[PDB]
Amino acid sequence: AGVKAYELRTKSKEQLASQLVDLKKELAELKVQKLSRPSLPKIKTVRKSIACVLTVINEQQREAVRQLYKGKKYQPKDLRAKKTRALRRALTKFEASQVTEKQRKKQIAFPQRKYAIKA
Amino acid sequence: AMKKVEDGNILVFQVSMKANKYQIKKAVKELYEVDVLKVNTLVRPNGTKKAYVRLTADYDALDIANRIGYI
Amino acid sequence: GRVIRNQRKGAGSIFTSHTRLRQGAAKLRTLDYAERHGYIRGIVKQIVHDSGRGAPLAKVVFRDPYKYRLREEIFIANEGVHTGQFIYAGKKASLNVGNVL
Amino acid sequence: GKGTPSFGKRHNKSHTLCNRCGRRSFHVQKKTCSSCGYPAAKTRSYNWGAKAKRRHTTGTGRMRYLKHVSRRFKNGFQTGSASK
Amino acid sequence: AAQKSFRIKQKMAKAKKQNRPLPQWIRLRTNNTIRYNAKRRNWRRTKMNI
RNA sequence: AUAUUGGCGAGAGACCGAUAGCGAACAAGUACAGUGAUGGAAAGAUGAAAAGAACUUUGAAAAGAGAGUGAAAAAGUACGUGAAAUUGUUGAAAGGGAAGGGCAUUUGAUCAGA
RNA sequence: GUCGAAUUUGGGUAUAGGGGCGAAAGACUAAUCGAACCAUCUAGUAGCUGGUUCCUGCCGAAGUUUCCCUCAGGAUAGCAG
RNA sequence: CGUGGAGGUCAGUGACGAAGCCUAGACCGUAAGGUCGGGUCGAACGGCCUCUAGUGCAGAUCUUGGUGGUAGUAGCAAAUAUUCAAAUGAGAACUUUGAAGACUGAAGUGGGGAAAGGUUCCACGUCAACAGCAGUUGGACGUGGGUUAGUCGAUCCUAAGAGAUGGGGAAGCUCCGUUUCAAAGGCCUGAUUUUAUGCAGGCCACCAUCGAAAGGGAAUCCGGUUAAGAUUCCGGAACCUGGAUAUGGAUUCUUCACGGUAACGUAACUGAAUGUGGAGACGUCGGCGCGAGCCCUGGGAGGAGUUAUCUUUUCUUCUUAAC
RNA sequence: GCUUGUGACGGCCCGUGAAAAUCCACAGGAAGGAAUAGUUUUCAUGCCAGGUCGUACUGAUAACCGCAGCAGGUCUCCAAG
RNA sequence: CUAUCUAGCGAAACCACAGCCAAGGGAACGGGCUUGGCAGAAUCAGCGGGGAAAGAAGACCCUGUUGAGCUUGACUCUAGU
RNA sequence: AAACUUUCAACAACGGAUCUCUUGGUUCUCGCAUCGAUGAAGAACGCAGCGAAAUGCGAUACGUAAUGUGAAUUGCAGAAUUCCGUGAAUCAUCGAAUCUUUGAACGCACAUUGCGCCCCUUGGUAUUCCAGGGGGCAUGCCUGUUUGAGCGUCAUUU
Ligand SMILES: [K+]
Ligand SMILES: [Mg+2]
Ligand SMILES: [Mg+2]
Ligand SMILES: [Mg+2]
Ligand SMILES: [Mg+2]
Ligand SMILES: [Mg+2]
Ligand SMILES: [Mg+2]
Ligand SMILES: [Mg+2]
Ligand SMILES: [Mg+2]
Ligand SMILES: [Mg+2]
Ligand SMILES: [Mg+2]
Ligand SMILES: [Mg+2]
Ligand SMILES: [Mg+2]
Ligand SMILES: [Mg+2]
Ligand SMILES: [Mg+2]
Ligand SMILES: [Mg+2]
Ligand SMILES: [Mg+2]
Ligand SMILES: [Mg+2]
Ligand SMILES: [Mg+2]
Ligand SMILES: [Mg+2]
Ligand SMILES: [Mg+2]
Ligand SMILES: [Mg+2]
Ligand SMILES: [Mg+2]
Ligand SMILES: [Mg+2]
Ligand SMILES: [Mg+2]
Ligand SMILES: [Mg+2]
Ligand SMILES: [Mg+2]
Ligand SMILES: [Mg+2]
Ligand SMILES: [Mg+2]
Ligand SMILES: [Mg+2]
Ligand SMILES: [Mg+2]
Ligand SMILES: [Mg+2]
Ligand SMILES: [Mg+2]
Ligand SMILES: [Mg+2]
Ligand SMILES: [Mg+2]
Ligand SMILES: [Mg+2]
Ligand SMILES: [Mg+2]
Ligand SMILES: [Mg+2]
Ligand SMILES: [Mg+2]
Ligand SMILES: [Mg+2]
Ligand SMILES: [Mg+2]
Ligand SMILES: [Mg+2]
Ligand SMILES: [Mg+2]
Ligand SMILES: [Mg+2]
Ligand SMILES: [Mg+2]
Ligand SMILES: [Mg+2]
Ligand SMILES: [Mg+2]
Ligand SMILES: [Mg+2]
Ligand SMILES: [Mg+2]
Ligand SMILES: [Mg+2]
Ligand SMILES: [Mg+2]
Ligand SMILES: [Mg+2]
Ligand SMILES: [Mg+2]
Ligand SMILES: [Mg+2]
Ligand SMILES: [Mg+2]
Ligand SMILES: [Mg+2]
Ligand SMILES: [Mg+2]
Ligand SMILES: [Mg+2]
Ligand SMILES: [Mg+2]
Ligand SMILES: [Mg+2]
Ligand SMILES: [Zn+2]
Repeated sequence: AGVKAYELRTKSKEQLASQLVDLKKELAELKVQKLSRPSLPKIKTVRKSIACVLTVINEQQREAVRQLYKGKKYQPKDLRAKKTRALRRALTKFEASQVTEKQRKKQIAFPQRKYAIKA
Repeated sequence: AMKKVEDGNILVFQVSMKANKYQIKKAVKELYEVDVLKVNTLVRPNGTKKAYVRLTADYDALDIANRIGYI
Repeated sequence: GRVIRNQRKGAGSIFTSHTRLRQGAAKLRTLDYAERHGYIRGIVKQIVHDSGRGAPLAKVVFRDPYKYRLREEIFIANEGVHTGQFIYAGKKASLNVGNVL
Repeated sequence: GKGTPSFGKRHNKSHTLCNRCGRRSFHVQKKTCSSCGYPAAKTRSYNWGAKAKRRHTTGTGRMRYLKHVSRRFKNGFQTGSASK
Repeated sequence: AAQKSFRIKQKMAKAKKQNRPLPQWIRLRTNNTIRYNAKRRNWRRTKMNI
């Protein structure tokens, strides 16, 4: 019933490339057959198998690049997180929590006290 | 198209609308292991691309078509 | 209540000059060192008709004093100037018809 | 003339297809779309043309990315995977 | 014009491909309000205006 | 704390009920018109279920007449109900340059009350 | 009428609305011209024209006074409920 | 009095039939209206007390939709014109074939194209609608097929003009301006080959780009072929551009050729920067010369027509591309 | 003779009737250059490649515009007796 | 060639209701009302007396405290200079 | 007397009113804050066994991956029923991807599917020509880097 991504994920990139080529050959043969045969739906399964193999190949390649860029700043922009444009432009948590020395001193000296009226 | 295959030694392919004659020639050569004498192309009125690929005299287009599955 | 014809002329849409066939702006040589101090000799190559201008123009070729090349100038031909005539332009040029002094 | 005999001379297109909006409102000689304003950076629209704004506004296409923005916000713009 | 731009030819190709009646197996689907191709165009009736 | 005829998610109404309510309940900003800016409709309802009429017969055929399905065909996709204008047939009546109307009674038809 | 030059005409291009263009007719500017078309302001205002949807019962007018840039309108008094 | 909706109530009516609709059938009310029966029909609805309003139509050249009389009426009369037979078919004035009669009469009713259209082209099937009669036919309907390029165009060039940049104006949308008040440059290579590049010898610039399928412009013709494509396919025969290249030739011992008095000739016969010149490249009209194609015509070699008579006759084939 | 191409001329203008891409030539003389050999892809022959888009048909008393299968309008080439 | 008759096809204008007159009176020129004359189905081709026939909220004229085009030492301003 | 005309009824027409329906509109209230050069909104063209549209999607094309659910989808065809299963589905969810040609739209253009330049690589002897594949080349501005310009200017050798 087509390929399974969890099965493809156990294979090396060379095996995946070979399987992709075989699936493309099979799709070509199937669309040759389609001209004569009336209404064969097996083409859809091979198309989805090609899509699955391509997805797994891209997952492996992108994971490899993620490992290559792990930790260092300036990762590729398509590997960076896609929040909104405004969210990416917003101050980090470090910024916007920065306080001046005077402000830090006075907020340590006089924090909002906890109190209750008891009568 | 089948008459062209039989009599003119010309295979008729639907090809990518982005493919040029060089790409068609090299793809036919790689896919079917044949030498290509000439590639003529047109854009059909339905918006797909049709390539008349005349193989060299060394190869028989009817035999190639039989191999690749349409007689 | 309407913009009159002489007012409409200033926008220059259909009232621009028909300059296609013209030979180029008829001008003296640029005033340079040679003309300011001595003279320079050019040659009248052609006396041609300018479209839209009654006077004929004279194409006069001078040598470039600073680069090896010829510079063609479009003078307005004075009467009696002929092709193959030497024109002298500058402070030291002679008082002959066609000279620029 | 000026009626039926004059309508016979109509074979030169004042407008052709606009690359930006595809409306056949691209004035050939002005090189400007009468509908969307191409090649101006801004898209032409007017507050007196409320119906035209409604015709061309957001939501009249397929919103290839804006349609999922809201679900992504609802999930908080998470970045990992569902992790079985 | 017989010397047409590719853009024009692409539009004509799309128009040709969509110049067809309603598929007959539609009108058999479960609810199927669709009765006929209401967007059918013909060269003798309504011009594409490019 | 304030605004919010846009966006997203909700809950409602002494609101409208397909000529109403948004232009759009439907493949509606669609079809279509205009060179263009723009303009811009119409269009919901078989039945519980297609059970969407096998089969026979007449016809070149569309169809008809049967048969059949169905609670119903006085529901047959020209489909719920099915008004009026306007029309066919049937029946009744009257009719010398309109017709219609009022009061009264004759005649014909029809009918309640007791 | 004119028909070999102030000729006819295709295509390209320019001139855009109090603007253009006009061998001048207020002509032409997409069947629109003594100010195009489109949308909006805008349900513009109208002392003017038209219309204004059930029944019955009771009462029942005025076209006159004064003022008005008033004379096809209104205010005012009168008549009426 | 009547209508849509609302609170209350009649534990109101109803698939054993609500609502709606039709009904020269009945009853009540002066009336607005109300009630009943019969038919039709199929899912809701009503009485009373109150609440509420987008609440009552004959009109508005009202709005939308629908429908009449007019009325089987006006009419379907420009573009010379049709006819016979067969076939097909349910059906033929109109389709197809044959025959005949006509017309366009080469400034075409012929053969191609530009704009425009967009599949109308072609085949098969096919007639409900459309072709203001008809229809078996169709530019219709249904399904398919079809457009093949180094040489034809676009693409490139610039034209009138359009239009960024540098700048300036404008609150601004944007406007001006097109070489301007700008530090606006790639291409040669000494040398480098720590790398033919940076340092570094040295040559050229008063400027984006768009703008022509009739202007300019590298190069292809003939024959054949399809249902429908052809300067595109096939066969043959060429040519141009870009590139790579090795022979032969030529040239050199007087290194970069000889001959001719000359005009100039040639199979070649070094040539950077830079400069100069030419071609591209140009109106219109008139007569004259020449060419091509066509027209006319002689002989001959064929085929056809007329032949009571006449006619060594009437018609027709006899062609030769680019290179 | 008709159509057309072309040549040499002639008439006309207060009209003298595009531009650029591109190609060639010349001037110049930088430089590179021969003798068990050097020089020349402007001579001949030989090798390779030439992409992309358009290409059907009508072009009008029915394929365009005019609400339409409208006696209207719509540029041009060929052209027998 | 129509008109005409037939087969097929098949609109529109217009329409309060309609369609015989004379006189009378009447919004002072009636198809209707009054008084008379009269008056018999259903119709076809023509016709231009009448329907104060159709077409269009008279374009002339007046009114409106409705405009607009245009002009001028009108009133009030204004670009420019 | 028929025909004809007119009126009424029945049945049949025409037409689509009425009634009853209502996945729609309208208005009110409540909560929330999230478009885009990481390429948006919008456009064009495509993609299904059989679709013209709507809807979905992008050559991985009515979709791929992931997660959940737990047996469908359905007009036909086809497939499967092991379906006690990493597993149906036009399911839901959705965090990984793809995402043609465009578009603020970015090599230059664009009435052209027109024309360049750079890097890596492959083929055609091939650094130079041609072609295929992959990756690039907009503008304004900021910080920084590097290379520079100006007798603007300091010192120093002189
Ligand atoms: K006026
Ligand atoms: Mg081609
Ligand atoms: Mg000028
Ligand atoms: Mg006009
Ligand atoms: Mg124009
Ligand atoms: Mg509605
Ligand atoms: Mg209704
Ligand atoms: Mg218009
Ligand atoms: Mg209905
Ligand atoms: Mg029933
Ligand atoms: Mg019914
Ligand atoms: Mg009736
Ligand atoms: Mg006058
Ligand atoms: Mg009002
Ligand atoms: Mg009284
Ligand atoms: Mg009055
Ligand atoms: Mg209401
Ligand atoms: Mg009932
Ligand atoms: Mg009745
Ligand atoms: Mg029901
Ligand atoms: Mg009301
Ligand atoms: Mg009414
Ligand atoms: Mg009334
Ligand atoms: Mg009316
Ligand atoms: Mg009406
Ligand atoms: Mg008649
Ligand atoms: Mg007539
Ligand atoms: Mg005739
Ligand atoms: Mg015949
Ligand atoms: Mg004649
Ligand atoms: Mg004749
Ligand atoms: Mg045909
Ligand atoms: Mg007919
Ligand atoms: Mg018929
Ligand atoms: Mg038949
Ligand atoms: Mg067809
Ligand atoms: Mg060419
Ligand atoms: Mg500008
Ligand atoms: Mg260009
Ligand atoms: Mg040309
Ligand atoms: Mg042909
Ligand atoms: Mg060939
Ligand atoms: Mg020699
Ligand atoms: Mg000629
Ligand atoms: Mg052709
Ligand atoms: Mg043709
Ligand atoms: Mg023709
Ligand atoms: Mg037409
Ligand atoms: Mg009388
Ligand atoms: Mg009188
Ligand atoms: Mg009368
Ligand atoms: Mg009487
Ligand atoms: Mg009578
Ligand atoms: Mg008459
Ligand atoms: Mg009369
Ligand atoms: Mg009036
Ligand atoms: Mg009037
Ligand atoms: Mg007054
Ligand atoms: Mg005024
Ligand atoms: Mg994208
Ligand atoms: Zn646009």
